[PDB]
Amino acid sequence: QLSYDDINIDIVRLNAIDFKMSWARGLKDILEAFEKQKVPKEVADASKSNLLYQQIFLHDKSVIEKEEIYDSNWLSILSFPEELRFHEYNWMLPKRFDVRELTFPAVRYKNYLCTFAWAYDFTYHLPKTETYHKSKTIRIPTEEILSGSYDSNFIRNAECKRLIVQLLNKAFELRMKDKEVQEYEMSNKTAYWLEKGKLEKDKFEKTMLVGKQKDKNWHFAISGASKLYPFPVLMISSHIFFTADGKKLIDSSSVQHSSRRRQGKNWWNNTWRTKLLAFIKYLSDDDTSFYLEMGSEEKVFVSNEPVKFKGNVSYNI
Amino acid sequence: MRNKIFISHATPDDNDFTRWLALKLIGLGYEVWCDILFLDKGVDFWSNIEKVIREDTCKFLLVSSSYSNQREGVLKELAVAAKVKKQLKDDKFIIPLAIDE
Amino acid sequence: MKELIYIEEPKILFAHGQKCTDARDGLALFGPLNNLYGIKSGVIGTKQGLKIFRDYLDHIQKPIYNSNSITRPMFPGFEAVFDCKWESTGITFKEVTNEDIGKFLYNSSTHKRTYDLVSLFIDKIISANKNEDENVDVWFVIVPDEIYKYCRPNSVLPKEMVQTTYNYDAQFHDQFKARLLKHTIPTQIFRESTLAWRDFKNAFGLPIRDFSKIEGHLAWTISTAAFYKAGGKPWKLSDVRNGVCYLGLVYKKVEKSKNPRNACCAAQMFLDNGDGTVFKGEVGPWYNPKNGQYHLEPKEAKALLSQSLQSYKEQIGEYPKEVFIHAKTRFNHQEWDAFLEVTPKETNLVGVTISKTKPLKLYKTEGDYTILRGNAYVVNERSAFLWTVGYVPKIQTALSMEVPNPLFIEINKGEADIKQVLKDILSLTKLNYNACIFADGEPVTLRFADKIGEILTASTDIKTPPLAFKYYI
Amino acid sequence: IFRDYLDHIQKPIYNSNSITRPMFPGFEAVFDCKWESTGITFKEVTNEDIGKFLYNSSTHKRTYDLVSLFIDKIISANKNEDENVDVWFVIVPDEIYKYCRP
Amino acid sequence: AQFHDQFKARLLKHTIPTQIFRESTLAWRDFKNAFGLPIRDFSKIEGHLAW
DNA sequence: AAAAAAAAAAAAAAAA
RNA sequence: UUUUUUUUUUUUUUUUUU
Repeated sequence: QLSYDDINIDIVRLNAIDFKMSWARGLKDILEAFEKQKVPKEVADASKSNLLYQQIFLHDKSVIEKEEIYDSNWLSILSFPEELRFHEYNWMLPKRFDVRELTFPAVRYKNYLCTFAWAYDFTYHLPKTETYHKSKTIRIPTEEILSGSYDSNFIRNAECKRLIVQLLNKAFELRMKDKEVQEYEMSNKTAYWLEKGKLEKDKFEKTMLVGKQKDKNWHFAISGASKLYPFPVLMISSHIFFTADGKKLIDSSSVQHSSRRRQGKNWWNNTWRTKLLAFIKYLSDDDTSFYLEMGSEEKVFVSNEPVKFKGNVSYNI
Repeated sequence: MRNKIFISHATPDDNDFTRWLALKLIGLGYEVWCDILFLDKGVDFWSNIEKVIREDTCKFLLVSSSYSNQREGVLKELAVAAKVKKQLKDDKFIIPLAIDE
Repeated sequence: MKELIYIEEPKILFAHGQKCTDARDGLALFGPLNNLYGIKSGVIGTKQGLKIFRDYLDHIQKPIYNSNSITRPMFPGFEAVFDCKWESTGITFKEVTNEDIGKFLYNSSTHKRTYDLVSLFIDKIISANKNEDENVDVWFVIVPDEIYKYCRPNSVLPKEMVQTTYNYDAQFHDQFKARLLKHTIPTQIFRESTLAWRDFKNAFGLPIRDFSKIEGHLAWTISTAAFYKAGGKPWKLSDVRNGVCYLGLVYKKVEKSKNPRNACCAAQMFLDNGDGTVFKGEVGPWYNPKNGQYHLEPKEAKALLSQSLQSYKEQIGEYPKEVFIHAKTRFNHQEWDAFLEVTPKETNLVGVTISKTKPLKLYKTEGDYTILRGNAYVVNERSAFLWTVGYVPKIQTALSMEVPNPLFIEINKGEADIKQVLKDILSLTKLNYNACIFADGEPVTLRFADKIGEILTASTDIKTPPLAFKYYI
Repeated sequence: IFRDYLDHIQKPIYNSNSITRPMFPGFEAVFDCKWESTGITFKEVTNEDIGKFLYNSSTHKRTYDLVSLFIDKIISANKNEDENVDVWFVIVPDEIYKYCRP
Repeated sequence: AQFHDQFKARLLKHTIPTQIFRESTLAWRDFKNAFGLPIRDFSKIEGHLAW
């Protein structure tokens, strides 16, 4: 309620330290003037007083505006197939057969085999399919599926995009198998770690991926996950698993969990990001992207560089 | 209502000119306040000046001189005049007077 | 490169109308909102457990130093920060003989042992409440360390010490705080290790619970908890707009009855006539059959919303203008239809879904440092990702330890301004009264509701439960 | 009226004959206790609320209604409010005292 | 049919200390009779009331 | 009897 | 349970297919 207009004359001359909105910034200005004007100060306790002086400036650490680029764990997908093919194998495909053992990913929907591959890629596993007719294909322009335009009685947008993350997930699994790594089965997911000696000195690029800690050998591991809701991307999550002799994983849950706690205690952002990107660069097929094997001629190019973001705020140590 | 014309000046030296101008203006019926003439004794002089400037001073007259440039009193009364100028929204509130060649 | 914008820090109110971002520093200098003249404390436990309590209280009466004061400011004294007295004199103490605590503990059945240990405490506390003249604001019960070893679910008592109810869960804490609801007795649980750790030592010679450096933080988190249980307001929100109640639903299982039955609970937060922010739970637990439904039936949903809205008219008078319902699980249309019918015409209902499951982890280009807290990548008008946990330079480190996992915000139902929602969840992370920390990883509605749900799922005989957080945290 | 009386008894009060009955030297001085009018738990009871139940023919049910109308509020304040009450000072009107007794 | 006994009888399961105050026992100065004097006048007795 | 994408509950260790 | 956080065991449902 006190505007500067109605101040007293002798005080009108004097510059005033403002307390109106904040009572802390005013005391900040008072102390700033006090060391500026060299006001005598008995140091006294020298500990509580120092704590209060530090506390008042909470102010040493504030929002500062500088652009800061960020790296995510999302692998951008660069390309997709032309068509979503539903081949009518029907009796050519035996009912009591597993779709998981097929060379390329393939999910069975009704009487249609759903895959991104063409008709006769699968002769070796299914010899009965040599007499198939390509006019039975229910190929769909996948880009329309990503847009969401295509909806019909044959398949729904929710049920036509849920089959793309499944098939792409088995594509990642088969690709990671092609890289010849051992696996640590999870309760729900699957994560893949690289052997001891498979890499030169167990270190790719400039970053070690397998190292020693006492008698417990830790292995950096990742998992794959494709989801197409915001963007077409491949979610990758870092993981740490252990082996007693470098190859045989420890079956004890508590021991492994405690060990991961021990290493993660001292593994910061530049210790996780660099290892993750180095392992991804190992998984790369070229300098910019990698492909997953889902058919003889069709391939999905997933970029090896994680999706970058941009933030308007940064900080310093 | 504001119907007073305060005269800012240095009271020891510029008193002659201030008194003369005040007497001339009161001869013209313009109400004039001067610390040499219209200031009351035994009162808070700074507060009285503050009330006169904020409430009753219609116009502010500054006698600018080689002394009136750098004295604290003329500076404070000038600053309060500037505040009243801002509040009244009158761009011609302060009319300085230059007397020293 | 995808743009991400940063919500301004949720910034909390203090005494005299003074405002400070940090809660610990705000209490350390400006004090609490309201005046508690003095705290009447009652102690139930053994004599050896009373000495450690008195010593720890004497310790926390004086200022206590933290190793790194910049990371965590020290505790300058309870009488200085809460301008209230809480000393060791005037405490109503209750004896618990070692023979009694050993006779019951060494039992073959965990359910019987936990029920009997809970009874041995609650019965004597009830007798003190009903039979004695002395008034106790908050009751501090001391429990030994062997109980934590052998009074919890899946804890097997060693054969060598086996010397010698099933409708209740095997946890001591939930049973203890649930069976005391009918008598409105606020009680806080202390471990004798949570007390002066220095006595208990491991084989190496260093004590297992190393609290030497971070004693100040424990002092802060016990002092604020005691003040909250004493009847005071530590800090309040100032960015909350009027006419908006929030409510938080978390689904907990129930094992006493066949099928989990999915007890449902809510916590209310909104603005009251004036400026005071009223944060109370909404506990009318609505049991939800089926093993894995996690969706309210229309009748229970309508009831929950009816007592939620009546809780606002009863002390403000008019209907809320825009409700923002938060939850850990997505809403199906059936409960939304139940909601809309009860919801009046002016009230705008919003359902917001929050999840920790989504594996998004932003990695900074160079350096041993992570993302800030408050950064938000927005996907669209309906979905976004906000890092409620992360670096705030005031704490100079993270509230998490690894790279934090941001919350997945999705407006399942209603329209809502997405940025308006993201300016409130970060705010909802500040009102953690059970712990004196900068903020919590997830909104306090879904945390206090989670706690009250984990407590109301322990006792069979709860009827008309109490809706205050004093009896739960 | 309660606030006025609390302020009054905060200050010391004098009786007519100090020999017959001594003065009260103030609550804070007598009991070494702080008890001010600031920070008092208040739960309002509407005059319409105490009028609806009061104007009843039978004393039993009207008394039950008046008793419930206060006990429910007290228990709700105990069970659902952050603020703590050492004592609950229940002010009652005089018309109730006239017409809510046997 | 009395407020006092029932009131502190039903609050027993909650163990809440209470004090029943009549508006007359409080600042009676408002409460007046036809003759104009307070019916319950404790002008000389107010010290005992405080005690 | 799977699938993936979503759920909670409890256990163990180390920090704040 | 003074807290908090990250994990690993399990476990379960829903929508669909034969």
